[PDB]
This record gives sequence, structure tokens and C-alpha cells, in this order.
Amino acid sequence: MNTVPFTSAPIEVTIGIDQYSFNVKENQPFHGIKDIPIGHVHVIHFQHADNSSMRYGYWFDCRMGNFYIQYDPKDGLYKMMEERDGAKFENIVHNFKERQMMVSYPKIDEDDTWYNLTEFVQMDKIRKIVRKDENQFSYVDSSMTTVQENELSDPAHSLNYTVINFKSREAIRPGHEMEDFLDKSYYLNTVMLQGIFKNSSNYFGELQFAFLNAMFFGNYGSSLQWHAMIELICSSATVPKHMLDKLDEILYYQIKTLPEQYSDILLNERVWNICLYSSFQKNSLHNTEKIMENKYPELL
Amino acid sequence: GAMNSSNYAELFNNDIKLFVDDTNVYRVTVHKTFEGNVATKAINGCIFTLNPKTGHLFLKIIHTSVWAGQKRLSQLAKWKTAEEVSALVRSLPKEEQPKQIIVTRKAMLDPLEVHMLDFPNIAIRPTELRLPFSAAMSIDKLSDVVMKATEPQMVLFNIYDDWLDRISSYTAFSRLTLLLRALKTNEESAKMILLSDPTITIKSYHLWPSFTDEQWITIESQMRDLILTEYGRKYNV
Ligand SMILES: Nc1c(Cl)ncnc1N1CCCC1
Repeated sequence: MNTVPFTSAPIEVTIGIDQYSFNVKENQPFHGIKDIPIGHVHVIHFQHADNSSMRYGYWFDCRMGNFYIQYDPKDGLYKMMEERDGAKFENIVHNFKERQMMVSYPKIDEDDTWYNLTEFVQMDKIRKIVRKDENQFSYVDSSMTTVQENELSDPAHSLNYTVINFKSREAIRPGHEMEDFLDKSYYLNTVMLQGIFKNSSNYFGELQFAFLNAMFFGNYGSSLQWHAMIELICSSATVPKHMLDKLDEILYYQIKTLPEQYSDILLNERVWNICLYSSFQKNSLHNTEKIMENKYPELL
Repeated sequence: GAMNSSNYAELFNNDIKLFVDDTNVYRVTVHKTFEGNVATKAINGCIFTLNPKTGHLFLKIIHTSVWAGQKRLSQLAKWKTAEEVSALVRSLPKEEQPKQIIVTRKAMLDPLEVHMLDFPNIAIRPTELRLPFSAAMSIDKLSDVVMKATEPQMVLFNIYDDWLDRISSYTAFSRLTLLLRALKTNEESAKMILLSDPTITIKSYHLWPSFTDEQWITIESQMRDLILTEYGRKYNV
């Protein structure tokens, strides 16, 4: 069980770790988060008390290094930092856990929510969507735009999600215009799965990462990307049976986890009604359709 | 964006554009089967592709063989329309290709957009106008060439005859839409108006009678009466 210690908490802030969150008062004696489950990516995220504008945070995997959070009073945010001195990291951390100045990652043992939300999410892929190669962890915030959004301005600070566009030459084979537009199987299975993503795991990993950035940072381009990747599967007549079954599980847990009060902005009526009720796969997402109907029947 | 009363004059500027109407592409007669069920029989159709500035009409005849063995024909018709429009554009020299295509029904937007991906600089636009181009099959010579076709065929017409020698495009388009609106509201009366005076004839190479300027004012007047009337006969006013 790993640890992300904190130098201090000089400004009042709501801190999230994965789907959990807690309030830290200005200069409260807080020195980090312990007992973080090894084997999954994690996200630690922040909303300042004084400016709920800009939620921001860091995707990381404790297997890839020792990381601590230190406030920067010049740039005005909590920064993730990698300590190369493993003994100095250990020496600093042992002081913090003995003085009990850390919160514990509060994993209920029955609970598989985080695994189910990050099943296919790899750090190596995150780092290709979020380009900043001198760090092993990845910063995301509410304002960052996607490569595709920049097409329709600063590229260093972009989310390089895979561009999906249903009215594009990549999506539409010359001479199969109607066929490819109404049944997107060739775009899903040949262009995207076999060609770009290589397998369904990488596709699902990007889908899950896009949802999580939408949920935790309210990142609009991420929400667009999540819905587009759902719609591409639902609009395909020919989808491997294992992908549909896993998609249903993936979406079920995303909808289960979404804040009840954020469904108004984060869920696109058209995509969900088309996916659950008109698309080829209208019948293939039983768990997702049940939780949607019992939790957000207004949207439908 | 959409074409409407406010940007109406853009139709007559010097940027090449085409209206595309698909309302007569897929045409059926509905009838009873021996078992007393209902079935459709397709008849020949046409795409109505019109340059509103020059009057050039690219009438692609849609022969019933297009539909053989196909499902969801009303949906296919929109894609067949977009395929034939795209083929027409590709067939034209670059300096003749349109800069905008205006579809009269919004359901044509995505089919045409997808077929025109190779032409990113051709704007595909809807319109808020309720244009009467469905009535093009009330023009006798157009209806005749469609019904007589035994294979796919493109036939070229000037729907303005020689009007542009005497009037502007704007005026010619206004006359055309009034004629077609009349024909759509009451075809019999409309056609009676147009052929009442046997001295006025339709030239072999024209679609409409050879009216003098003064006779056109009278004809135009009578068509507006018909439309106002039928609107009374219909709403009781
Ligand atoms: N290494 C550190 C750890 Cl592990 N936790 C907090 N601060 C640290 N920094 C060391 C240099 C200044 C702050």
C-alpha cells in the first residue's frame, strides 16, 4: 500500500483521491494520503475554496516512482513532484505516518468501483494522451482542450485523444457512403480497433480515461470523446460479443458513479437515447439500460 | 447556415449554386393486392437540380430499376440523390462546380455531406423557404421524359426558357416559383390558366408558353388569384 505525502496545505482546498474527497482547511496539519491500492492508476485532484474555477489534478501509478504534493505559491497550485532519493522520500514519509498526519485511502473491501472504472486504463497510454514526457505523472484540468477541439490553441497543453469524426473520409469508404454512415462497423473494427488502437483493451482504456476526466474535472472535450466512443460502438452492427458485454459493464459503473446532480451536463441525451433505444446495440446493454432508467429516466 | 427570406438575394449573385430537390426521386402508386392487402408499385422519378441564376436544370431521371431488391427505399432515395448529385459535380470542370448546394429538405443534409467529403469547400445548406419544386412533375414536358425513360438518364433543360433575355434572374425565379406554387395548390386550374388562349404556343425547345411581357403580367395575376382563392376554398375566408 503506497503513499503520496504532502509538504503542507497552505491554502484551503477540497482534495480528491479517486472517487473520494475531503476538505482541508488553510494551514491545517495535513501531510498526505496513505494506503493507496497498488496495481491501478490513481488520480489526486484539487478544487480551491477561493476559486471553484479550475478543478485540476494528477494521474499517477505509484509503481513508477515516489511522488509527493508540494504547494507552489508562485504558480498558485498543488504540484505533484517525483523524489529520486528513495531514502529521503522514506525518511520524510516515516516522520508523517508516525505523527499520524495522513488520511487513509478509504477502500471498503467489498467495493470494486475503482477497479471497474479503471480496468483498461494504463499509465503508459495516459502519458500519450497527455504529453509531458519529463514527468511520470500527468496533469489534467477543467480547461484543457482536445486535439480535435483545436482543429475546429496551445498544443503543449492539449488532450491528444484519438480523433473520431463520423463525417470524415477516415470514417467513410468511397463507394460505401450510405453503408459506412449507417453501419459504422468498418470504422470501428478496421480503422480504429485493428488500425489505431490495436485491441479493444486500449479502446476501452481511452473511453474510461475520457469519462473520468469529464467526471472529475468537468472537462468538456473529454465528455465529447467519451460519448463519441460509445456512439461508435452502438452504431456498429457488427461488434465482437466480448466487447459488448464488457461495454455494458463499463458504462454501468460509470453511470452508477456519476454524481446524481451532474447528469444534466455530463450526459448527452441524443447519444444515450440513440444508443439504448435505436442503435444496433439497443438490446445489448441490459445492465446499463436498467441503471439509466431507474436513475435518470428524465433524460429518456 | 440556412437560406431564408433574409438572404434571398444571394441566389442571384455570381457564385455558382444549385438547389437540389429530392421530393420526386422515389414515387409509388399504392394499390390493393388480390388478398386485399396493400402494396406499392414504383414509377420513374427524378432529381430536380437547378441553378437559380441561369435556369439550367439537371434533371436526373431515376428509373424504377434502381429500387429493385432494395430495402428502406425512402432512406435509400436520399442517398441515391446525394450519390447522383456528387457524380454530377465530379463530372463538371472545376470552374463550373457549385460553391454551395442548397437542399430543399433537411433530411438530405447528411447524405449529401457524406457524398461530398471530397469537396470540403462546397457548402451544403438547408433552407427555411417552402419552395414548390415538388410540382416540377406538373410541367408536361418534364413529366413526359421521366415517364418514358427505360433506363437511367440525365436530361438538361432551361426552366426559364428565354426569359433571361428580357428579365433578371430574380424576376425569373419569382415567376417560376409562382407558376409552381399554383400548379401545386390546384394543378387543373393552374394548367387551364396557362393554355386557355390557343394562339399562344410552347416552342419545341421550351417548357412554358411564349407569352409577351404584357401577357405574363396577366398570367402572373391569375396565378396569384388562384393561390389566394384555393387558400380560401381551403380555409374558408
Ligand atoms: N521529498 C518531499 C516529500 Cl517526500 N514530501 C514532502 N516534501 C518533500 N520535499 C522535499 C524537498 C522540499 C519538499
